[PDB]
Amino acid sequence: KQQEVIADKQMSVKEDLDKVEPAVIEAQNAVKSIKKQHLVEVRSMANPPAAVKLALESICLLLGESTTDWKQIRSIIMRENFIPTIVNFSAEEISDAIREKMKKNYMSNPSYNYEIVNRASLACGPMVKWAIAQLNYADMLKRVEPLRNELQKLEDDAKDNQQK
Amino acid sequence: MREIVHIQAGQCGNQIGAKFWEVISDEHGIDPTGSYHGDSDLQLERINVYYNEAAGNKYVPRAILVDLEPGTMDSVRSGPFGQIFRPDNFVFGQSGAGNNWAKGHYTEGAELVDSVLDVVRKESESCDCLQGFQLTHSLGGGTGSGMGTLLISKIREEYPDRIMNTFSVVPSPKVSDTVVEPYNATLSVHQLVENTDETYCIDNEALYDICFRTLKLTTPTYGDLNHLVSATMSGVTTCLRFPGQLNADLRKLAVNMVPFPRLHFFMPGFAPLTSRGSQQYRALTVPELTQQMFDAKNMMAACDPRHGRYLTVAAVFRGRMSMKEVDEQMLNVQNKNSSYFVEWIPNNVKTAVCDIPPRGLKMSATFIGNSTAIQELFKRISEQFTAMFRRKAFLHWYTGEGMDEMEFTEAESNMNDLVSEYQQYQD
Amino acid sequence: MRECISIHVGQAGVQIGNACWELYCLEHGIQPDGQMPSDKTIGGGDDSFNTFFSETGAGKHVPRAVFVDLEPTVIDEVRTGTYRQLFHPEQLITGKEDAANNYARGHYTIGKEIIDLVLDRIRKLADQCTGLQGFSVFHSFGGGTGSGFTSLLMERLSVDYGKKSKLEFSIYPAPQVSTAVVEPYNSILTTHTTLEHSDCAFMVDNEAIYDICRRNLDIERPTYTNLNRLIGQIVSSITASLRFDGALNVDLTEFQTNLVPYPRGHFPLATYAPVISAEKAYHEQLSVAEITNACFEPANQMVKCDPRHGKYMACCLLYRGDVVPKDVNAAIATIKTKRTIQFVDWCPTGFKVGINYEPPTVVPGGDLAKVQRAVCMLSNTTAIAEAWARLDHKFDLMYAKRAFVHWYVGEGMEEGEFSEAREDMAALEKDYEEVGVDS
Repeated sequence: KQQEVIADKQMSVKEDLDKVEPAVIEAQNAVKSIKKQHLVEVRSMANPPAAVKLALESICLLLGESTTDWKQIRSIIMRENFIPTIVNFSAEEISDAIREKMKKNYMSNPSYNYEIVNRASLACGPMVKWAIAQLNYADMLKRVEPLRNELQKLEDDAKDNQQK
Repeated sequence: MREIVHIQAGQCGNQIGAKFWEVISDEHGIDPTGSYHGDSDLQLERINVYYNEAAGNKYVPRAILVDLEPGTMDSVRSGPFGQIFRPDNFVFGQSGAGNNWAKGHYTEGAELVDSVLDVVRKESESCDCLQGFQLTHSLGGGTGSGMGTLLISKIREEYPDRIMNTFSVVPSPKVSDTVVEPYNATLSVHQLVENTDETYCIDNEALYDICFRTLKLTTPTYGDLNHLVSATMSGVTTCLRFPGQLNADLRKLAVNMVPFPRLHFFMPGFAPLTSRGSQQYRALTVPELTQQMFDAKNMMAACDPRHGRYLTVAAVFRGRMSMKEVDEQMLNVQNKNSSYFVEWIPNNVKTAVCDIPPRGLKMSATFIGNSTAIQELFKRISEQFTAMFRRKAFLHWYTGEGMDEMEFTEAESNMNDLVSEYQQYQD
Repeated sequence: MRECISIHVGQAGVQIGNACWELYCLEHGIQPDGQMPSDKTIGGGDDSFNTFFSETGAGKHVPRAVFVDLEPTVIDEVRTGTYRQLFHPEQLITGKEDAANNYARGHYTIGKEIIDLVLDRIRKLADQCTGLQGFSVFHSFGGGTGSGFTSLLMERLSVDYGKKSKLEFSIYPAPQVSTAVVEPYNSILTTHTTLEHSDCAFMVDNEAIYDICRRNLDIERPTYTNLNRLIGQIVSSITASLRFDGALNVDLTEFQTNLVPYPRGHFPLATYAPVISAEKAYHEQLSVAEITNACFEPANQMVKCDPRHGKYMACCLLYRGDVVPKDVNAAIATIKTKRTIQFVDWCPTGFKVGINYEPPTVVPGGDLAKVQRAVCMLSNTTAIAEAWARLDHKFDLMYAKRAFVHWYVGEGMEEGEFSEAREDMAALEKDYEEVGVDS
């Protein structure tokens, strides 16, 4: 009788993940899969507007070059490795230091914000909406990671109890 | 002054290169051995356009004499305008012109990249005034195809930060049956689209058709036809550095060529004439200028945009003329091509004009077209391919000298994306 | 007395000042350098030596206007030309360019780079504004530096110089009348900012001045070099008739009190009398009425609002040259009592007028010569909803068919600022429909 309750509770934890995962994984997948639409909006803007240069500097932190180094960015963009470098900062494979640099700093400040970055540009606003949604799915894959680890632990305990 | 460097790639990029140098030096008062025949304004300011004055009114070139092998350098160093200055400007090194794009884009490209790059890095930092680089190219074999595409990837990695403007002569675009070569040649186009910022493509057969007809000679020597092109070019670069209210500069000119963000293809046309190089009557007035622009047949590159839309244009003039007779004529010749220039913008016009003639010319000009509804070009590469894709016994050379099939399918897709992007420009 | 330091930007704006300066010199008989050998003679100013002695003087001769160009050739035309001691070389500025016709470029991208040198000149020019009236500025309104740098600067000058007079002199076709669909894109943002921060602007229509030149003045080559001399001769027949001469000499502040009687810069459209072929070729003298009839002549009056319609508020006409009282009264009175002219029902008086008393004394050769009579004309119509509606219509008109804003955002400008500006033009169109239907 206990093992089958083990099995129901593991089913109830995956049901809680299941609510939030299919919309965020479609957005997080869409970028990763380098569709035409997504790439055109990325490959745009010679001079970013003011809030958007703040955003680019943060994208180049994800690149590795710490700031909106245009000449470096112009060169690496038109090279195949720029997106791989950046998408490696996705999911739970965003660093928790970067997630806290992002959250306590950038997304605790109006200057990097959807409001300000969508007024500043119609491309840049929805990139912030994908970037923050991907940064909250990133964070969710860290801080909702105890739910996934609980669904994992209920599976592992269930297998341990098969063998005992 | 502007202080331009010319990068001339392969034997074809040197052919045009050279048959520019004679004329450009000459009109700016540089004499064959580096002396002086100036005393007009451009042969005093403007003058250091590809040059510098030095050593008691002798002329060091800013565009130094570089070649690969010595007999070609013998023709450059005998000159006539290429003998100018003491030995430091003369450079040559290795050799090329091979086959197999894969060999040329890897193993047989990399040593020749290696021989080119060091002297470029040494020259490139050491030009202060340098407004930008002029580029000309060759599609000659595995070097000019394979290597030229390898090379530009290294040049643009090295220089994202410079202005590089690429003139390219082609055997009439993709007119001939092609074996398994379509999956290679799109991968060549792939590497051209991901490493080029401003492109201009010139049709050998159209200029020979222009030679048979307009210039009245049935023999089309392209070293002669590349002089005409270039001495016409003499009227363009220096036009916009002479004074005149429409002679625009960098940030404007950039968006004028790109109305829609992705990489464009510009085509030079022809402009005043009924002949040049035959007759004693060659045409030069405002009506005679408007006639070749608002025709169809003088323009380069067999892939016809013109049916699908007539898109954007510019004409760079030299010679005193009535500005409102230009715009009055322009109103009438535009009442021909109307909405259908692109019906989002009825009428596409741009011009630039300088008062002061070019050479023995009283008036001359050039014409520049852009590319919409030419998708036919990139159906055609696929339609030739079919036979010796099916009966293929030829892909394995390119592959066993370094290629592989994902790159071929990734290239194929951008040829179809091209078909779409012109379909979409016709829209 | 005399005028007041004049500042010039732009390809037409510097040369409009260069041609008007030739007319100051020509009227003075001034030497390039000296010394000038007459007792005294006037043009720049009422003294004539140490040359220019333009009120501004001594040193290597202190200039009374400033030219910011990009070309050594205009500088040679001063320094080995006439004008050599009439400016000193410390204020002859010659720079470099890079072109955009974009507001964002002019304001930001090259705008924060070049500014400091010319800001240091402008702070000193404000510090030593001789003539004391205010800034009189040529423009340079529709370019990249034109549109955006003048945004940046005019807001700066409105900021720090809020009591100081500001008169803006600009060449600009009527809205939507130019060929290119996209051309309003950089300028409608300046028109938004100067909807708040401008109060006086003198406008000349480029299409109308080109046709006037082609058919009315009947010129085989219209060139922008001849247009420069043309609009400098318009501006001279205001400036050298009201400055200190045998004239009524209207200080520009009490004039602007007539120009703006009520909130919003109420600019008037401008035109000139003798921009015609018979006057060019040399004509009869003509009375105060006869020269108003000269300014009436077909296309010399604008058809923007239709020939006699658009709810006239007033017309101001500025009668240079010797003048007879009865005739001037006849000149203003006849168009009003023949009453082809549509006025506003709230006020159809038309008492606004200027008269000055001094014949032109310049040597014949250009488009202006020794005459005893002339006139300049300013139309105010209240039904100018049409101008603001045609900025909003023409902007949307590229859009309605294809996307395009993304490029100017790509030069560093905000994307929603354009939507809102288009909207303000369309808001204003409503407000102006209110005044162009009136009570």
